[PDB]
Amino acid sequence: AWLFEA
Amino acid sequence: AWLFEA
Amino acid sequence: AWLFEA
Amino acid sequence: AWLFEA
Amino acid sequence: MKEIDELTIKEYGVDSRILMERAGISVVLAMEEELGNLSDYRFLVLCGGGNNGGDGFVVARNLLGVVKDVLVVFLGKKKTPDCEYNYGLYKKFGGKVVEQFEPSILNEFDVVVDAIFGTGLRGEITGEYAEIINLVNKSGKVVVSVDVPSGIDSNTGKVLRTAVKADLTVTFGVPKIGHILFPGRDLTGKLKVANIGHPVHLINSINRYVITREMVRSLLPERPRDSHKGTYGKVLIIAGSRLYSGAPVLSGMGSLKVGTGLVKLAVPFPQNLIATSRFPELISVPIDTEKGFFSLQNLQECLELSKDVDVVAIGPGLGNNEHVREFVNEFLKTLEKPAVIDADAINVLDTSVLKERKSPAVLTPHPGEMARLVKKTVGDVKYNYELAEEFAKENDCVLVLKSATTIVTDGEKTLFNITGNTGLSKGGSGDVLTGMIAGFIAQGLSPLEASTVSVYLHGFAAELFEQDERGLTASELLRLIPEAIRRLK
Amino acid sequence: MKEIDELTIKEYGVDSRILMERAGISVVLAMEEELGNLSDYRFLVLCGGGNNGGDGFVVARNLLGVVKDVLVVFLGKKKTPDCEYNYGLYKKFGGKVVEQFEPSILNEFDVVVDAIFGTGLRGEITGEYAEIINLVNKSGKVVVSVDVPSGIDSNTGKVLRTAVKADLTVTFGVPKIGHILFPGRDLTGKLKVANIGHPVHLINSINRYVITREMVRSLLPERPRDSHKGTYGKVLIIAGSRLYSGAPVLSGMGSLKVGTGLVKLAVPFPQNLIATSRFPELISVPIDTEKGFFSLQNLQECLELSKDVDVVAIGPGLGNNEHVREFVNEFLKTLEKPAVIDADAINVLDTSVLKERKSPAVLTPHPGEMARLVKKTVGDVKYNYELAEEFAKENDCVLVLKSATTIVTDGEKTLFNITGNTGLSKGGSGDVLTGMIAGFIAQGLSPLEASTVSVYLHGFAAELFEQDERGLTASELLRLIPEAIRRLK
Amino acid sequence: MKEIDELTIKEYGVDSRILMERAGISVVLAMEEELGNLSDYRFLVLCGGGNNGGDGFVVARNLLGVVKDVLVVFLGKKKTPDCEYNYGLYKKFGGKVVEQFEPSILNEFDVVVDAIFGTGLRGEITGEYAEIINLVNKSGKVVVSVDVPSGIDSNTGKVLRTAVKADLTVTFGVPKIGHILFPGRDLTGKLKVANIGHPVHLINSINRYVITREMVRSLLPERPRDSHKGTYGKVLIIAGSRLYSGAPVLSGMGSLKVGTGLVKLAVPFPQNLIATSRFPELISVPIDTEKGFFSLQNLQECLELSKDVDVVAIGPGLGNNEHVREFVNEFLKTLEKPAVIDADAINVLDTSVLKERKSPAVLTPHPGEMARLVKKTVGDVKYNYELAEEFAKENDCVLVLKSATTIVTDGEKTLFNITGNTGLSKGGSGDVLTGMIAGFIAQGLSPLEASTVSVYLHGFAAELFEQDERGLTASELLRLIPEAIRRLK
Ligand SMILES: NC(=O)C1=CN([C@@H]2O[C@H](COP(=O)(O)OP(=O)(O)OC[C@H]3O[C@@H](n4cnc5c(N)ncnc54)[C@H](OP(=O)(O)O)[C@@H]3O)[C@@H](O)[C@H]2O)[C@@H](O)CC1
Ligand SMILES: NC(=O)C1=CN([C@@H]2O[C@H](COP(=O)(O)OP(=O)(O)OC[C@H]3O[C@@H](n4cnc5c(N)ncnc54)[C@H](OP(=O)(O)O)[C@@H]3O)[C@@H](O)[C@H]2O)[C@@H](O)CC1
Ligand SMILES: NC(=O)C1=CN([C@@H]2O[C@H](COP(=O)(O)OP(=O)(O)OC[C@H]3O[C@@H](n4cnc5c(N)ncnc54)[C@H](OP(=O)(O)O)[C@@H]3O)[C@@H](O)[C@H]2O)[C@@H](O)CC1
Ligand SMILES: [K+]
Ligand SMILES: [K+]
Ligand SMILES: [K+]
Ligand SMILES: [Mg+2]
Ligand SMILES: [Mg+2]
Ligand SMILES: [Mg+2]
Repeated sequence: AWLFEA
Repeated sequence: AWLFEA
Repeated sequence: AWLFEA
Repeated sequence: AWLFEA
Repeated sequence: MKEIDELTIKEYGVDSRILMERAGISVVLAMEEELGNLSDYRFLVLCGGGNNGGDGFVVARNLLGVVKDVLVVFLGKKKTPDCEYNYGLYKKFGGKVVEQFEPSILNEFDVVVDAIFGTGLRGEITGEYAEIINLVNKSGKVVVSVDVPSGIDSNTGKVLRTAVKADLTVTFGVPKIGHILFPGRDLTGKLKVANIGHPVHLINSINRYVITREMVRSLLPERPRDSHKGTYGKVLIIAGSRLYSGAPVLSGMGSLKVGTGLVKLAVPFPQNLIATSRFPELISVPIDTEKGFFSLQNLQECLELSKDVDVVAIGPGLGNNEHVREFVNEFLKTLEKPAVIDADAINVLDTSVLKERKSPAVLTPHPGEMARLVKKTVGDVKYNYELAEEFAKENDCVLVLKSATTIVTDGEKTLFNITGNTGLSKGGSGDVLTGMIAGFIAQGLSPLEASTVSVYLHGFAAELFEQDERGLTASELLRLIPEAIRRLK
Repeated sequence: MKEIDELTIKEYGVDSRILMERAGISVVLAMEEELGNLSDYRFLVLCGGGNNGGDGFVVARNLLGVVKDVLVVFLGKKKTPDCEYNYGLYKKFGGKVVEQFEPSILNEFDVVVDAIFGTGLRGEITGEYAEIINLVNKSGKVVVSVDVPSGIDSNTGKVLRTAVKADLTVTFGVPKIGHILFPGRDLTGKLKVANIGHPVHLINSINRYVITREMVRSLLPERPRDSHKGTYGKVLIIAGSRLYSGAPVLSGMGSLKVGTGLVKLAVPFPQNLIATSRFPELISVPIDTEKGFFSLQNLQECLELSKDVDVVAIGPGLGNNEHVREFVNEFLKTLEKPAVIDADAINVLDTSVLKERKSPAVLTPHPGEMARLVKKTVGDVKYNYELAEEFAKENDCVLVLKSATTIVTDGEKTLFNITGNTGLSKGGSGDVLTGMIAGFIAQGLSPLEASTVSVYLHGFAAELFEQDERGLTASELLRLIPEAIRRLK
Repeated sequence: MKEIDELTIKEYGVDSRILMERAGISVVLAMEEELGNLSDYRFLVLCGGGNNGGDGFVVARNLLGVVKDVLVVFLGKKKTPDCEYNYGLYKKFGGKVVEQFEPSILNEFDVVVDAIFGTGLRGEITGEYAEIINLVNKSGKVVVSVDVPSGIDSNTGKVLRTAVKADLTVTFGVPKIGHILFPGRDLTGKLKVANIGHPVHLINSINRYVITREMVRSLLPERPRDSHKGTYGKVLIIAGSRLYSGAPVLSGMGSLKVGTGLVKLAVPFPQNLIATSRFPELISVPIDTEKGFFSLQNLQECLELSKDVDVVAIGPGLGNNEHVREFVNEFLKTLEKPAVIDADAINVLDTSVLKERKSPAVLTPHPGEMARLVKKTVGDVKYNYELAEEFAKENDCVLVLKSATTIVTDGEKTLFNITGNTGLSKGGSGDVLTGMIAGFIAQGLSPLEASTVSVYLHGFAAELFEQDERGLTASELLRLIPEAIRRLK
């Protein structure tokens, strides 16, 4: 969750 | 696939 | 078995 | 492998 | 195909003995694939004197030494050169041959390899060959046919008095019509199409073909994400009568279940009410009739409804009387949209109408309707692909003649459908197909294309029924359709 | 977002090079996540001369030493300062750069990293950049786009002559409109939104957003155990006509399947009978009409039926003629309940009516109806969120413009829905949505809220269909709804 | 085998083109079996001008149309008739042929089919053929060799300057010596022996063969339930020295682990004590020596011990000095029991002794001992089956020359063993084999038979080690033996 979001 | 086909 | 043997 | 190595 | 062996020999230069050799070993490998390790078995090879028997000799020779036993019963008077070559080799390698057929020799063998007659059967099997074919059929042994089960006419699928009932048929290059039309298809058992060295160019130069999974996969229309119902087209179905309130629902739903954007039924009041009570997603327009049937007084209302659709399907449950006759012929004559014509639309059709129509048409008769349509007997039209061809070509249409094998033709290209089972042998199944076809035209496929895709998917949905096929009904078939499609991809 | 990079640099003090660095490594990590271990691959990085290319240089530099190969094709004339910094580093670390694009250099690489143009595309891609984008698109290699696939206008999702078709797009901070509207959304492939160091305050200060799962989860109304049907509200649906007997059932059921306590349909006799024959849980009131359509003679009966409900849905299958026109405009004008207006209610609506209504309204047009509604072309209104915004704001309503991406706006807050598939591209699917929306208003959500939840769940139900989407129909969609909800929670 | 193609053509009457065709398609089917569906691959077929290349042309022709691509690089000056026929067909079916070999053409292909030279290689590959073989070897592509990898001498397994390193070799009729002896065996990769239509009689008329699983299964002695240790025989092992106390244990245990009833070791005191401290099931007789070595003063004691056994094994760890020399030669000369002679027994043996012995003998030398034994260099005797043959025949014995492939011969019948791995490349492994062989003689198999069974099982035990083979030691090998046997059956 910290770096990416899809 | 080379020899036969069904 | 007919064609090949290993 | 790119970021980390353990 | 006879032209094909010829061409590959005469023009491409492949020795005919090499083609024969490849034929025989391919039968050996197909048997092994089906039966497992062949060394446990005793083999009785039945050989005629043409090249079909020659193929047999190859098989027999190539089993010598590897199986528990091999006997050849030779049943021809003379031998063709290649058959002669191969008999000569069988014997030199130590093989045993007899010429008399003792009823009881079946006892000492496990597999019958049937190499009596292939594509070179002419006319009827009587006499010794009759007795023998019957004997093998009564024997309960495992029967493997070379090319075509002896006694099937390879151009029609007809049984010539009698014929071998095979567990496995191994054919060379391409399937022959007699593997695809009945009863031949029934007596072929599991069919393998062996590649024996024909150039691919020739193999593909074949004017007719079986509808395959790969062919329907590539014909399916694209579903672009940015779309709406309009992208996927509009269908009108003109159908139903006070006698047949259910047919229209089945057609309408066939259109929807294949991906069409909008399906408008036009059905006599109050019968139109039936459709939306079961499937309210359909739109079902009430048409005011005098007697419960479409007549000329509904022509204009229907032409108005047709102005804003892409394809019109007409016929399921219309009824077969003179009001419907005047109506269907004046309508078709004036309709400048693609038409799918089925059922009672076909029963009252005047065919000049098809000739004087600028727009395209698919007709979807079963052989009862085909017979009536061309003023011939049911037996004359059944599985008559040349008749179907001549009719499509002549009337500038696509013919889909429904049968366990369905013929789909436009007069140039002819396809055979072999998906399906006897659960489709039940009222309503045809009414579902008319909707499927109209639905695929609506999504932009051509009539030939829509018809091809539709008979394949329709048959394939029937096969996916999870309980006995005889219990299948048209409502269930509707539900299975979107599964046939998923499973196609 | 351009304001956001600016603010984070100019006000928050993050060096623009640090933002760039974080952008490039995030692309590297997204690729690794998608492709597995990157060391097997040869990478062709395509770099323009703006910061999008700068991002590219970072990627390229950070692959040097770890992958089988890296080449940069540089295609800009000048370099922005950050791009210049990063080209300078790529070279110092040993990286190879060429300026000419040989058609064949695709052969020696496995992945194309597309860093030609991002948010700074202006107008059309022609010439060298055209050829190149086409070449990559014809190549069948794995394409990864930095921020936005070059050639998508990041504010509209428009393709500027041509555009890169990406397998993966890695964007920074927040998704841009061009990832969310089509065709851009289609050419984005799998989208990852990377966090590159913007303050959270800024990221969340964004006037528009995609409807997420977390957002709908928190908007769902509570179901308190001590309740009864009244707790969950009452809906009236004024719908149907002698042409469209099915629409009302689909709306009614959409209301029920989302948790509403009581759904009363008001439909012309005998068409009202249809609804309860399929779903007897609905109540379906017979309205006496002259011709099969609502007219002014039914105004009072309908206002009486409205006195004891919470929300009224009007429009599905009403028909589009002058009787329905007088009726729908006098009704809406006098109705002091929240209204959901759809379909043919929209087709005959006078919009002053919306302005002079004290109670709230949601309109749910598709772009055909939107065009008609504002007297503009379909192409002008499609994906036009500013137009939708200006319309909601002006008429004090919520607009839900249905499309593969649906826009939901109240004039201040704008949400984009991206759940769904092409099985919703089929008559009836909209009629189900009107009921869902009315149903959630009835359970106490606001119009914006109900509309948000409804388009999400509606799309998500379509996705949960277990067979091919093209076979989906509105009846099945009804059944999938309570599953979308369960799966939401 | 060259005699075999000849005979099948000249005497049995199989057209040589038919044999060629069967060869080529068998290569196609072997590739498919190994690689899966072949249509994804681009194939580069390398063809010389003899029949090996002809075989290549068949392969190439039969891939035309079915695979992504086919190119033939033809590298012969002239073409044999069959090769010429088949080049002619390749071209007529549309195939592409080039005569120059560009280093880089490897890039555009996935599989190299190597059909340059087969059984008709004479002498060294230099020049163009050298470069090319090296190029393919450096390429990392999937290499399939027709019959024999070009550059292996098919009669010795020798590399003629250079040679193709194959992933798969498909050979015709029977394996050739060059597949079985090294380095050829190493460069063959996975070997398939294809049946291409030779009569079985001829195939089986082959004077030499690989020891197969079926052959050892049928040679295993019966274990009748009503039995006792006497049924399964008695072995004496005369072995050990103050230098080598462990060898005897390994031999003794090899005898026991293969099913022998009783194993009596005869070893110098106190070294004999070692054996029973590890394996007390052995009986280990103390022999009183002057210096820790057997001498003539122990001859009679040993002949007494031999009177009541079935076979005597002598040699492991005896030491190589003149006391052992006098002893071993006087003993063997007088012993009228079957002897297994190994190790240092061989080092001091006078071979007239073997000639003047009425009873039978197996010798089990490694090539160091063989060299010494026949006063030749190690390089001269390694893999020299003719030398082994001439020696067995001459001295009326069985020779077992141990090597990664072990030769087992009696002068008439020659067998090659190919089970094993490099964990047997470690002191002690031979000492285990001597016991195994003696053990099977004791159970009633002939010397040839015992030797055949023993080298197979011995190698197979090594393969069943569950950790890396380099860690295997003779003690573990002992334990794996009863598993090799179980797994045999
Ligand atoms: N639920 C509904 O609303 C349904 C309504 N439907 C509607 O019924 C209408 C009339 O259709 P129809 O096909 O039954 O008779 P029609 O076109 O007059 O042919 C008559 C003669 O042909 C023969 N024959 C029949 N089938 C054959 C075959 N497969 N292959 C070969 N021969 C065949 C047959 O011989 P018989 O069975 O009498 O021995 C029969 O006597 C049409 O409007 C249709 O849409 C149906 O779809 C069912 C469900
Ligand atoms: N079972 C039933 O009872 C059903 C009844 N229904 C009822 O039908 C009534 C009329 O509804 P409607 O939406 O079909 O036509 P309308 O509002 O006049 O727009 C007309 C024009 O707009 C265009 N266009 C159409 N869709 C578009 C899109 N998604 N995006 C962009 N453009 C689009 C379209 O172009 P075309 O397809 O003609 O090329 C068309 O010509 C309404 O009362 C509804 O509730 C339906 O729900 C179906 C099931
Ligand atoms: N635990 C114990 O008690 C053990 C005792 N053992 C006992 O040791 C005794 C002497 O046996 P041995 O085989 O080591 O030497 P021997 O017979 O003199 O040959 C000498 C020369 O031949 C060469 N050469 C060696 N191997 C080769 C090969 N495989 N293939 C080809 N060449 C080969 C080799 O070359 P090098 O390694 O020196 O380069 C060497 O110099 C014997 O009584 C035996 O039973 C052994 O079993 C080990 C465990
Ligand atoms: K036959
Ligand atoms: K980009
Ligand atoms: K070769
Ligand atoms: Mg019918
Ligand atoms: Mg609508
Ligand atoms: Mg040794």
